[PDB]
Amino acid sequence: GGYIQPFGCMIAVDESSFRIIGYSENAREMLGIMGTDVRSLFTSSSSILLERAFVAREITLLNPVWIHSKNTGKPFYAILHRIDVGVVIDLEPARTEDPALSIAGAVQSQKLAVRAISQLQALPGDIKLLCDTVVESVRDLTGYDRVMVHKFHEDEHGEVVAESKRDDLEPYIGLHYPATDIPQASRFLFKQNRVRMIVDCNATPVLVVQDRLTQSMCLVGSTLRAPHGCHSQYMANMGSIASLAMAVIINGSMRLWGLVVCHHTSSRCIPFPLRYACEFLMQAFGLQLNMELQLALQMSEKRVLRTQTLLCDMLLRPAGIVTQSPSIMDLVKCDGAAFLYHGKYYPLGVAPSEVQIKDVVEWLLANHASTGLSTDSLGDAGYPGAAALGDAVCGMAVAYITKRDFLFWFRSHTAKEIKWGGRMHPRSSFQAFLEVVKSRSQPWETAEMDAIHSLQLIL
Amino acid sequence: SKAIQQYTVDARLHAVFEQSGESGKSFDYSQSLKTTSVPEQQITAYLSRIQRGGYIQPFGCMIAVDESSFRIIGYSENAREMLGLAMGTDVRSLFTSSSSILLERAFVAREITLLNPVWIHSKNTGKPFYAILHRIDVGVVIDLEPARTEDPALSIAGAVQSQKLAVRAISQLQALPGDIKLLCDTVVESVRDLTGYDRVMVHKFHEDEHGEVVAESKRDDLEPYIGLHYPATDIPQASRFLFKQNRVRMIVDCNATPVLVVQRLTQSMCLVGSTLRAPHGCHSQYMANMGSIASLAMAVIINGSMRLWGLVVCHHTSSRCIPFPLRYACEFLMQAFGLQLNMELQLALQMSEKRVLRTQTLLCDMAGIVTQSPSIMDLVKCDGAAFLYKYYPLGVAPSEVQIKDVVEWLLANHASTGLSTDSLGDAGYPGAAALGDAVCGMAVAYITKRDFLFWFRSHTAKEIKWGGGQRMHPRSSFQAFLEVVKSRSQPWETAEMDAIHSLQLILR
Amino acid sequence: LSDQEYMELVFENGQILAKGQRTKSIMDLYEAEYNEDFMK
Ligand SMILES: *C(C)[C@H]1/C(=C/c2[nH]c(/C=C3N=C(/C=C4\NC(=O)C(C=C)=C4C)C(C)=C\3CCC(=O)O)c(CCC(=O)O)c2C)NC(=O)[C@@H]1C
Ligand SMILES: *[C@H](C)[C@H]1/C(=C/c2[nH]c(/C=C3N=C(/C=C4\NC(=O)C(C=C)=C4C)C(C)=C\3CCC(=O)O)c(CCC(=O)O)c2C)NC(=O)[C@@H]1C
Repeated sequence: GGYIQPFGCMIAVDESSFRIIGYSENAREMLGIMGTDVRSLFTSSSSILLERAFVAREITLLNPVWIHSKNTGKPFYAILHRIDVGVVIDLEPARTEDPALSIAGAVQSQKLAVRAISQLQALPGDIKLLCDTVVESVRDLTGYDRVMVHKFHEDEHGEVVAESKRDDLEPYIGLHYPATDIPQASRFLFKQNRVRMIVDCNATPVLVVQDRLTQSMCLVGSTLRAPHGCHSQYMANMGSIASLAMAVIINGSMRLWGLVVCHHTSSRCIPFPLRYACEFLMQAFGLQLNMELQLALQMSEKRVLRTQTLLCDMLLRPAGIVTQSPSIMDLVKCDGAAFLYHGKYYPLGVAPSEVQIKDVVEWLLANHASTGLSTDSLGDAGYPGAAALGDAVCGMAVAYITKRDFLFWFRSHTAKEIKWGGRMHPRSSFQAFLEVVKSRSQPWETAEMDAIHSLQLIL
Repeated sequence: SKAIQQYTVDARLHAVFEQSGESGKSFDYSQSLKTTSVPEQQITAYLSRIQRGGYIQPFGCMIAVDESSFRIIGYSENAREMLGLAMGTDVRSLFTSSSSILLERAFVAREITLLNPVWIHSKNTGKPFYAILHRIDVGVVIDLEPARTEDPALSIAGAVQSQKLAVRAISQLQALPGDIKLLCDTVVESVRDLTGYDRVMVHKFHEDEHGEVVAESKRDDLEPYIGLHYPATDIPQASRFLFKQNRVRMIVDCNATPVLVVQRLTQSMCLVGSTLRAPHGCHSQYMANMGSIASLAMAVIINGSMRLWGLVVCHHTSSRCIPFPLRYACEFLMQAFGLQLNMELQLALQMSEKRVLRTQTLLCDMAGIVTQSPSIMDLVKCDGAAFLYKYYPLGVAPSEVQIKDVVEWLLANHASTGLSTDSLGDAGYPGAAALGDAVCGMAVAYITKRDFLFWFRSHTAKEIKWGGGQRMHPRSSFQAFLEVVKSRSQPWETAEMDAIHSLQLILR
Repeated sequence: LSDQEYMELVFENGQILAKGQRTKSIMDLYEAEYNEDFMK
């Protein structure tokens, strides 16, 4: 069996007969204590609560169960989930032994969530402000030494887009890392239980003993699951001894937009009420973020349509499209652009020389002789050159207008706009990412190709 | 604005109701609305009565404590009854040691309290209470709402189940097709399942501040209300203001006997921060007439600086008192609904702008603006339109002679680059009667000394349908509303006038 | 985060107006207040 973090216990019992299938090694010590009835290890009301949880059609509705051990009477929070052959309960000790304080905390787990979400309501089309507000709220609730918002990109590589740290620590905003740092399995696991918590990396994992059993049960859904070899040492290097990642889920069938990752320089365990306050705040944050993304898409469509209308007005009033304040560099987020017309070359911004464009159009007529390619790396696309262009002109989007008249949008390598100052470690990840996109521009988004095609089809 | 003017009307109606009660007579809703400046004393008295009152609902205790030495400075008459006590004694002696200490901690904290509400136990009986504290300009108010004598695990389980049901409702909300009506229906069903009330409705406040029932979920025995429009005065502005602070308003039993609040002090205590605040007499009469014995209302606040877009109203045909955690869950679900609704409204505005832009372009390309598919009537929401050069009728429009007379009146009294009226009679057109209610509202755009663009719209009730007045009852409210809008059409929005003037400029 | 403060409508002058009545983190507040020493 796998391993679990030593701050909690796990007991796996048969769904029907309520007998022990398996258990973590430390369970017997933590409870004050194979194949035996589980209900004899707790008080009676606890046993009826457990039976109600088991019989429930959707066990998730009764997850955080308040239970008392029969041998000590101390309270535990149980969380239940059905693996494929039974049920598993993760037991975390509760700090408060007072029923009054317990009820007060359970109620203010909701009160704090509502209070925090009120601030999100207060904000007036600005994802940056939203992310900073969320980070500040989460740092106030949790008290971690660092909180950041990682956004995942179309290429599945992440960027730290917001942060809130101590004064003594170093900033990470603007840091990019390759997608391989977060395995795809974990990204899948974040559409499952949406909160990962690591209390202390430098902690001996505890073995899960299983009974005469078939293929070992999967702990992929448990919350006490120990961290893996990569990430434990990666964190030890990074200088973070505790962590708490919370998924940001939006619509897209649901998709993962990013994470809210918190780091602490020492072992830390957040109480349940604040944990659930954070969970509810995350739900609200994802909702608002999804709506913001939709509205941003609509506004971008509006802007592109107006730009295209002006360009059409001029184009019907040839070359003048590339001579006025509005120009072909306004449809797309491009470092440069160019227009070939009757053999005349009209470059704007970072564009290659005339002979270079003649060579590239000859190459196009040789290999892609069509309507127009679009690549984030000219050298990789099959262009024999791309060394004379250095890092100034890397990605190209082409639109064929005639047999000799063409439109080009040029984009420089994806390190020009990346600004961050400064073994498994963030610096190594940044250098690896820079190697990955070497001479590679940003992807030409689908909407941008739609705009280019709209301009093309009307000329 | 009309919202600020409505305070005088509220004061007048409140005075009329008080007079009718004094004389022992009935309250004549129809004539009260028909016949209704005001001295500052009357408005001050109205606001003090609503917000100072003196009575609470008899489903809990209220105690006011002075922050110094914890001395009582006022309490409801039933406080002793539940706490199985005199003005100027120690509140900490009523409860047990642990509860007293937790209350001291709730007192000490500043700018935020994590012991609020507090689970306390009375000294003499051990009865569990939820103590809810807040600050008033003379001390603190403690609302004691009784609790159920169950094991702590069961209270925690109830709170957990309420939380999870709210979470499921929000998950269903987010995972919806891109339609405000579907959102309203979904939230109506979710809230009805969560709470357990016999009826749930969504009220939308219009530009005139008058309400409307846009969604509803009821048991099959009750009469439906979806589709009803009632005048703005049914909800006084003081309550709407209070709704942006107390997002959840609960009335347990409209037929219960209010309890007097016993109270050095110069003025009556303020109860706007208390949930035990009993309702006014005439809303209790309204509820009795409707047949609703309980009620629960939740505010739909959207960012517009927060606006009250509307309300979600729950009704039960008998007394009903839900616990506090379920009220928290309802508030959370309402916050999610408000966020979604705000963003839906913004998206709808953007789509409307897009559609109007496409229509304007098509019209500019190609009087062809009438004798073609995307004609002028598509520019704005109207029941008809016309272009006067010769006259080109289209849709519900006045005859050539009627429009000729309208133009003569426009020249006589306005000479002006545009008109936007929702009632020709209110404007003062002599021939409005000859148009009946087909042509009530008119928008006119000037093209030149002789060319005009007309957009005609008919009376509001044309698009208002519901299955149904001296007594205060929903039928009386609907009849009064229909009385208000007689020769008046729907109001021309700002966006519609922007589009009208855009086309005017482009044509000229 | 902070506690809710309530505002009372008044009719002052010739206008209606609403008249009114931290360094530690929420975790530190929770630890400070939900503490069980006072029960020996
Ligand atoms: C191992 C050779 C590879 C790898 C594996 C790996 N990664 C995760 C999950 C995470 N790693 C993250 C990455 C970062 N954390 C940071 O602080 C920064 C930058 C400042 C980076 C780049 C993130 C995000 C996570 C979240 C997981 C979490 O628990 O918080 C895992 C999951 C293991 C587990 O026990 O859950 C694994 C095995 N990471 C590498 O660097 C290389 C490529
Ligand atoms: C009394 C003389 C005047 C008045 C006062 C009044 N109105 C309210 C609040 C509400 N009235 C509502 C009206 C309706 N409720 C319904 O279900 C329907 C059905 C279509 C109608 C027309 C609504 C809604 C409310 C809010 C509900 C809530 O829970 O508050 C109040 C509020 C008092 C309070 O204590 O909350 C008062 C004092 N109503 C009149 O008609 C006259 C003019």
